Amino acid sequence: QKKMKYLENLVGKTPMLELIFDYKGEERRIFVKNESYNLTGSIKDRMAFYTLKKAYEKNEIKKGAPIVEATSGNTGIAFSAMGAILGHPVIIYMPDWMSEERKSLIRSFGAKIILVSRKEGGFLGSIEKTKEFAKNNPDTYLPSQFSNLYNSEAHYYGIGLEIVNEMKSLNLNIDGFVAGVGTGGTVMGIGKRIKENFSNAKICPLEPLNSPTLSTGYKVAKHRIEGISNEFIPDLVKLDKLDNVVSVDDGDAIVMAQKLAKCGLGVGISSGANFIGALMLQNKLGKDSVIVTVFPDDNKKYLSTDLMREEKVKEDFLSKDITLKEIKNVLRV
Amino acid sequence: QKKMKYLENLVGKTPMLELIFDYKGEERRIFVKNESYNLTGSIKDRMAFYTLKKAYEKNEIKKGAPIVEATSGNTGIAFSAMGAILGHPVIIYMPDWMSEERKSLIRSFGAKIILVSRKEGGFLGSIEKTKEFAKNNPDTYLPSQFSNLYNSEAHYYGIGLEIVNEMKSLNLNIDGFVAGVGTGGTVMGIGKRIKENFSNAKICPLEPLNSPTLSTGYKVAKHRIEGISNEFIPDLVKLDKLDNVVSVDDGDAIVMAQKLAKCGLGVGISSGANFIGALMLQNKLGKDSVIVTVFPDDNKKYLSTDLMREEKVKEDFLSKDITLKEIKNVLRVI
Ligand SMILES: C=C(/N=C/c1c(COP(=O)(O)O)cnc(C)c1O)C(=O)O
Ligand SMILES: C=C(/N=C/c1c(COP(=O)(O)O)cnc(C)c1O)C(=O)O
Repeated sequence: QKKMKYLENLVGKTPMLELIFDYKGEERRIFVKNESYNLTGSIKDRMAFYTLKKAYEKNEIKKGAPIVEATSGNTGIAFSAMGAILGHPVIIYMPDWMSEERKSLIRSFGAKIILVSRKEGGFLGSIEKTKEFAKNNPDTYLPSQFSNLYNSEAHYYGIGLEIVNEMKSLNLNIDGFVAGVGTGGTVMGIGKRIKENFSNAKICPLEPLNSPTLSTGYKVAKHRIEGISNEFIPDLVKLDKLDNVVSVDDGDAIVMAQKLAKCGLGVGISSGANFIGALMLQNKLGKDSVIVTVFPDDNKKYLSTDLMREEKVKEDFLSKDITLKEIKNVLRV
Repeated sequence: QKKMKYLENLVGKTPMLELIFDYKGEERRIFVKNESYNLTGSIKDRMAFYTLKKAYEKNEIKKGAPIVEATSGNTGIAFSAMGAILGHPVIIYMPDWMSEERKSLIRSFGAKIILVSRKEGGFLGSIEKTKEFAKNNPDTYLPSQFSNLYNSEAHYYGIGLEIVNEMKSLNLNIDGFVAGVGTGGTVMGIGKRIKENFSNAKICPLEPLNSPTLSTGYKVAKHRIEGISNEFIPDLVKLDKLDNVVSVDDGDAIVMAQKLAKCGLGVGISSGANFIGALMLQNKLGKDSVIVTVFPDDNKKYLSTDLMREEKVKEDFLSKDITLKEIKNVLRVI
């Protein structure tokens, strides 16, 4: 309680960057939150902390109860660290094709990690195994990130608020916001906050072009944008209450992430995707529209992946016409 | 200059943690700066930013000039990122037995990474190659971290000042400070700041027991505490102006780092070493003495190392009598 007050100093309050770049070849800018500046290096720390703090406040978790979750990586890492801080055993189910770094990290935080193959049902299968564990261990706390409102609320109260306060400090109206969807907590929570302040802002969820599950409603394929598009549309995301889906090719996302690293911003693959997405929305709203996005994590968990290999440029990539020019401002509140 | 003012928001202002633990039935606490909360994830971001900012101010670097450095990893990473932001090519020479993650990261930031074997002279060899590059290429900027006062100054003006302000806000006098030595910038700079505010504080440099270069003045051996004890005593560190050397076994450092990760603090190997060193100093000064240290980076670059394997506990390890109890406070002045 008092504890929860000081433990919040481990999450959030991250830099907002103004990134200037040339696009075929007009001067453009985009605003981005750098979420590596967090306990375990991702935006998910804000959500795990908020989720457990509220669960404590509402008596939904007992002391020493296991926390059990299914993850693409970061949320598992986040609950493993914060659970260990708060004295909980943590058990994480994760698909076996997520980066090796994610598995090692979860184990380093003292959690039990159970990998789940395509054969055992992947993401939906991971989720079912968490529920089977809860049935067989009735003290279990299930954060239920793919459906729990605490997830979107974390970002309404945390990062979304920082974003509205920071843009207001620059006397800029927010015209749009883009984020890749895994659970949708990011887009929904930030979206809610932004729209209460700017009722015409466009809030766009993002998907891989290779696995366009949101825009089609059903299509699922392999893609390399780790963390988003986890083989189903999560209950938390409400596509009818968001603006149009933005779709980015996973190679375009990679190239963009590589370029961001060569201007000093070592980001994960979904950060590259978000950057491209923000540009796509800016292209629709006007070259000077004020678009915000987020960089969910750094590049450290992606050294084993195609982020570190040469990616073939295709004719429809936006990245090929982008030259990053400068970090034009950094705010930290 | 206006640029340097806003770019500083990418470094520093990191959490100070109060960590409570049991050591032989006594309740102990130790204060630690969590330096993962930085541009590239390490304390070295503060130093690279400071070094280049001052170099710019004093006209010691030209626009587009190459920044060339020899590193155990983090400082190379830090200069690579900050150099890229400021429009500089970066060239890094690094021994080939540093973690693979370090090499990939430096490249990811667009720097040229040249690896240097034990046969080619290791760290001193890496340093010589930076100087040969500068002699061949006359507008080369050499941050020269093993000897440049800007390095210790970074920490005098940055992290050392945060530490003094934070401990003063808790009404606590600082009795000691411990940090592993690579360049010595951390210990010298923080030490200077702490001693100006607490003239009786002990400032102790730390080394690996397995490669006790500081306390012997000569011995060099293989050890796994990446980032410290880089095969020589750096000119920057002044052992005669510091308090006694603290030596930690690299297995003991590993176990301590593993334990920290199991209480939610995913830290590098030198962070484990520093925690043990703080305890050793506390043991000498008094169970209640106020000891401060730093955790230079997270565990992400160490997934390929013994940090992720089972370490054999030896009888002389301090880690084996430590039980972490809780994160008792976190301060953050942003
Ligand atoms: C679903 C998860 N992650 C989402 C994620 C996302 C998508 O954010 P939301 O899950 O809040 O939609 C974007 N980028 C990265 C690196 C991510 O790790 C998870 O870690 O379980
Ligand atoms: C010599 C360097 N590293 C220092 C370092 C140190 C030693 O810090 P000082 O250089 O300030 O002594 C401790 N821990 C870690 C993880 C480090 O990377 C360098 O990164 O090149």
